[PDB]
Amino acid sequence: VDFLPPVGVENREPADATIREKRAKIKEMMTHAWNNYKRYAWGLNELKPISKEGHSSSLFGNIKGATIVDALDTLFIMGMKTEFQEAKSWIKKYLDFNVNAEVSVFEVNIRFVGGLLSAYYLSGEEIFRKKAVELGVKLLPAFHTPSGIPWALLNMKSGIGRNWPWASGGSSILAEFGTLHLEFMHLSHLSGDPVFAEKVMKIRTVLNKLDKPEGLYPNYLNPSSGQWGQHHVSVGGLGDSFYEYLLKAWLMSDKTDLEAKKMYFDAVQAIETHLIRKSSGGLTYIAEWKGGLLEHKMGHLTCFAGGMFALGADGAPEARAQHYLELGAEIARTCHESYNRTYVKLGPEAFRFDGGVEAIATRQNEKYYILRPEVIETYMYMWRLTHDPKYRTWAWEAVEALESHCRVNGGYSGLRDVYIARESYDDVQQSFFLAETLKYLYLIFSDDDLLPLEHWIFNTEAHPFPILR
Ligand SMILES: CC(=O)N[C@@H]1[C@@H](O)[C@H](O[C@@H]2O[C@H](CO[C@H]3O[C@H](CO[C@H]4O[C@H](CO)[C@@H](O)[C@H](O)[C@@H]4O)[C@@H](O)[C@H](O[C@H]4O[C@H](CO)[C@@H](O)[C@H](O)[C@@H]4O[C@H]4O[C@H](CO)[C@@H](O)[C@H](O)[C@@H]4O)[C@@H]3O)[C@@H](O)[C@H](O[C@H]3O[C@H](CO)[C@@H](O)[C@H](O)[C@@H]3O[C@H]3O[C@H](CO)[C@@H](O)[C@H](O)[C@@H]3O[C@H]3O[C@H](CO)[C@@H](O)[C@H](O)[C@@H]3O)[C@@H]2O)[C@@H](CO)O[C@H]1O
Ligand SMILES: *[C@@H]1O[C@H](CO)[C@@H](O)[C@H](O)[C@H]1NC(C)=O
Ligand SMILES: [La+3]
Repeated sequence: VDFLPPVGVENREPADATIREKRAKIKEMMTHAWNNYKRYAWGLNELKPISKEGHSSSLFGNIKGATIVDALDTLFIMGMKTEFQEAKSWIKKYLDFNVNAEVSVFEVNIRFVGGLLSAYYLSGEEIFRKKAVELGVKLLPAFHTPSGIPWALLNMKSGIGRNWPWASGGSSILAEFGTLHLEFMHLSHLSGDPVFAEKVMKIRTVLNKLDKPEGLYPNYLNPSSGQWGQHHVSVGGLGDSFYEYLLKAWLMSDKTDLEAKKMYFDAVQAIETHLIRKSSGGLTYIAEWKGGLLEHKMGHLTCFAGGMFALGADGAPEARAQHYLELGAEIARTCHESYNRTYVKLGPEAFRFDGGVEAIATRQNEKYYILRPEVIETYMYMWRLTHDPKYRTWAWEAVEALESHCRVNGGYSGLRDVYIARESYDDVQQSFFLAETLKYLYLIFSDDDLLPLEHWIFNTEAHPFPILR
C-alpha cells in the first residue's frame, strides 16, 4: 500500500575502464534519441527523425506522449535527472486517458501502464501510480466479453471494444491478451482492488479449460465462444510474450503462482518437441507451425526466447537447468548469426533455413530492421546468467551497427533492407528503442546489481517491476 525505497537501483561505475566507456556511449545514444524527440516531437507519441516531426501510430488512438512515458525508467536508471523531471512535469499536465478513438489494449498496457508502473517503483512519485491506476480502470471494459478474453481495440471514453478487422476469424490474439498479466497484478497490488488480478486470472481459467493441440497454443482465440481460432502457432509475433508472461508471472509472484510455472514448463516442452529444429549448419531455431506443418523460418521477435529459456533455467528441475541455459545460448548464437550475416550487422525481421546461406532473409519485405530489442534483450540475460564475455562482444557489435547505419542527425531510424550498403531509412524512431533497446544495452555494460534480476522482473517493454510477496 505504501512506497518502499527500491532495491538495486544504486548505479556504480563498472570497475573496468573499457566497460565504463562503452556504457557512457550508450547513455550518449539515449541523449541523442531523447534530445531530438524533444526538439521536434515533444508531446507526440513518436519522432520521425528524417522528416523531423511527430509520428502518431493508430495503436495509441488519441493518447499523447508514448515516447515520454516509455522513456521514463530508462532516463531514471541512466541518471538523466533533469530529463526525468521534464518528462514528469509533462505527464502531470498533459497525459490524458479520457479521449475518443480506439487504442490497442495490448500496446497501451505494455507501454503506458508498464512505463508508469516502473517510474513509480523507481522514483516514488505518486503521480505515476495515480496515472497507472487511472489507465487500468479505463481498460477494464476490454474484458466485457462472454469468455472474459479481452477485445484488441477499445474506445476508452465509451468503453466499447472490438477485435482487429483483419484478425483471423475475428479472434483475439494470444500475445495481446496473454501479455496483460504482470501489469494487472501490480494494478491490484497498488489500488487494493482485486478486479485487475481477476481479469487476467480469468484468462488463465479459459486457457486451462481448452485442449491444446499437440500441447501448443494457437495464436487466435475467439472471445465470444472461448474456442480456438486458426491453429497457427508461433513463439515470435502474435504468440511470443504470452509464453514470456507465464514464466515471468511465476517469478514475479515470488514463485507462488504454481499454475503459471506448470503452464510455462509444459508449454516450453511442447515448443521444444514440435517447433525447435537444427539446421544442416548446426543452428538451433524455432519454426512456425500451421495446423501441424512446420515453416522453417524464424523471426527477430522469436529471438527473445533465448533470454526467456535462460531466465527459466534456475527454476527448472535439474539437470534441465543446464539444458535451458544451453538452449538459450544456442538461440542467442543463431540470432547473432542472423545479425552478422547482413551488410549492416543488424538482423532482418525474419530469416530462413534453406540454401544457399542459413539465417538470412530472402523475401524483400522481411529484410527490414525497425530498431527492435529482442536480440540485445537475449544478450543481456545470457550475460547476466553466464558472464560469458562474448555476449558483451556481440552487444557491442550491435552498438557499432546502430551508430553506423541507424543514427541520423535527427535521432535514430529503422532500415528497410539490412543487406544493402545504401541507406534505406523508414523515418520512424520507435519508442521501444528508448524503452528497451538502449536500456538493455546500458544494463549489459553495467554491474549485475543495477536492477538485479533477483529482485526485478522486466515487462515485455523492458519496464522493471519488483517481485510481489
Ligand atoms: C499475415 C498478416 O498480415 N497478418 C495480420 C496480423 O499480423 C495482424 O495482427 C496484428 O495486427 C495489429 C494491428 O495491425 C494494424 O495496425 C498496425 C499498426 O498501424 C499503425 O501503427 C504503425 C506503426 O507506427 C503505422 O505505420 C500505421 O500507419 C498505423 O498508424 C499496422 O501496422 C497494420 O498494417 C499491416 O497489416 C494490415 C492488415 O493486416 C495490412 O493491410 C498492412 O499492409 C500492414 O501489413 C504489414 O504488416 C503485415 C503483418 O506483419 C505484413 O504481412 C505486411 O507485409 C506488412 O509488413 C494493421 O493496419 C498489429 O499492430 C500487430 O503487429 C504486431 O505483430 C506484427 C507481426 O508479427 C509485428 O510485425 C508488429 O511489430 C507487432 O508486433 C508486436 O505486437 C505483437 C502482438 O500484436 C507481439 O506479439 C510482438 O512481440 C510485438 O510486440 C513487441 O513489439 C516491440 C518490440 O519489437 C515492443 O513494443 C515490445 O517489445 C513488444 O513486446 C499484428 O500485425 C492482423 C490484425 O491486423 O491482421 C492480419 O492480416
Ligand atoms: C561475422 O562476419 C564476419 C564477416 O563479415 C566474419 O569474419 C566473422 O567470422 C563472423 N563472426 C562469426 C562469429 O562467425
Ligand atoms: La517484448
